Amino acid sequence: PSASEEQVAQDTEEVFRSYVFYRHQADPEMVTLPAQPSSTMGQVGRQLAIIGDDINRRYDSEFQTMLQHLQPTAENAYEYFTKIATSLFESGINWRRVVALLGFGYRLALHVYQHGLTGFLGQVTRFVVDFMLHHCIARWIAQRGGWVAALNLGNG
Repeated sequence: PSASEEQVAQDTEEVFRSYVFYRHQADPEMVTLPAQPSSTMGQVGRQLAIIGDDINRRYDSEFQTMLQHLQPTAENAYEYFTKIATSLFESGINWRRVVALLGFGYRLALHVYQHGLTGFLGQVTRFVVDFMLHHCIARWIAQRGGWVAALNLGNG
């Protein structure tokens, strides 16, 4: 329902913040220990970092190259995020692309901090939370069992 969709969207901050910490293992805001690491959503983000490292290296390389060609700053990051994220889902939603979105967010926050020296992980967290809510992705996850479904995506 609308409620379960909203619930997934409310859980995304914790998932993404855990995902980033485990994916990152120089950018200090990614080294900060995650809040509530052993919470269910913390564990979801941990698992998404594993499966992304296993199966999403092609997307990772793509986003690294895109951001090298772009050279986003805090001032234009939102415009690039929106167009790239939107294009990622134009042919539909699947778990591969949900993981890819998180990875794009990680790379965007990393690039912006490393070049402009202003914190940006919190801003990208909001970009990702809002994007999933506004582009039927939280709804799609809710229809498949909520974020806990990401504890059983296929990694061993």
